Amino acid sequence: LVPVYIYSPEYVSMCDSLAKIPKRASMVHSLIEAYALHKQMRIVKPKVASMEEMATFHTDAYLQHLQKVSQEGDDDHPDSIEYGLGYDCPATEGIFDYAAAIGGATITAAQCLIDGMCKVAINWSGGWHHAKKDEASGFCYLNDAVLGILRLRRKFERILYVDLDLHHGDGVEDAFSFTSKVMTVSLHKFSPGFFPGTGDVSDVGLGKGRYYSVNVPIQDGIQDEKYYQICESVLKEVYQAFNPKAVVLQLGADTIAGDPMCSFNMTPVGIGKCLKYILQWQLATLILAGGGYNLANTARCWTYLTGVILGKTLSSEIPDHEFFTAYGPDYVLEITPSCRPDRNEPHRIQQILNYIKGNLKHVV
Ligand SMILES: CN(C)c1ccc(C(=O)NCCCCCCC(=O)NO)cc1
Ligand SMILES: [K+]
Ligand SMILES: [K+]
Ligand SMILES: [Zn+2]
Repeated sequence: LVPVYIYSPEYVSMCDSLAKIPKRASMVHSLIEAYALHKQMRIVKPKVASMEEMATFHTDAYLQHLQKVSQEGDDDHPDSIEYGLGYDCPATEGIFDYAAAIGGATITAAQCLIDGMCKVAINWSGGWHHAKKDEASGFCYLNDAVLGILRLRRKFERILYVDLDLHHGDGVEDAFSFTSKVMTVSLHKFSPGFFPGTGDVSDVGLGKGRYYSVNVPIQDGIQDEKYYQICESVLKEVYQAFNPKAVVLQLGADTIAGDPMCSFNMTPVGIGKCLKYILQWQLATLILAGGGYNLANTARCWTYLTGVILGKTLSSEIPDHEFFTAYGPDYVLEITPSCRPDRNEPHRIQQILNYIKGNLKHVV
């Protein structure tokens, strides 16, 4: 029926106290609210994830250590480095409750999908795709995307994970790399020295999960038209070969022109065409956020995509609201691609697609 929107004022406040995206959650919700899109959705308060729900993926030793160091924010504990806590993922005070709130919000969205409350459920504070079962990684302490998929596996027999973040969704792919019940598809920048360094087209999963991982390595400067051509080509073949019953879609906005990552050169319109293509499958769909470090452009992107989900065309002027002064110098919703080259050679892209086409022939 109506798409579910995972939201509460306390959840956004909890998300807002995050070292890496300060006030991002407030800016996203407040722009969505300023366009009145929340009136067209079913607002659902997130439950926080129990220990047993987090342990569907993460080990008990990791969870208990995260819980301990989160007490005083002790970031000198001797075992922290063994769990990936330190540089990118400091053991700050309250980090465990913060991670459990976000994980629980993604689980809540998945539970809404199982219960038939909706066919699209949105958590614009989720998508933390780097965390492994026993190790934090790339600013991710818990892998809410994995937790969401595992919740959807209570009902759905084949789940398609699509990861459109700038970065390779290595934590999700690693979680499911030995199984054929969950297919992972990631489009991402892949370049020697670019985080996390995995996800070449030759990485196709392991064992019984061989060919149930799809990786599309892409180079700097890609724009909307070519990105959609790649994405539609891959998802068309994946949908035919895999026949998913549900979809989890990670829509990190660090691909968008103006992001400090300064890598891809996308606008939300291009990401929106990929989203529209997945939406016409009419499957249960769990929508997650991800990266995005130009805060106004990130709000622009996820608001526009919320309008796409609702089939609404939005006014170009950013409406008057709390963060209006952040949308300069132009104060419009549309984003202009930067003037810099697309480094993607058409023949390399086509060779990549041919490989994936061959890998997918093996798919059942
Ligand atoms: C301005 N400054 C001090 C830095 C800016 C960026 C990074 C970085 O990319 N580090 C590598 C870890 C990247 C994690 C990416 C998170 C993400 O968006 N995943 O999808 C480091 C320092
Ligand atoms: K990705
Ligand atoms: K897999
Ligand atoms: Zn990213």
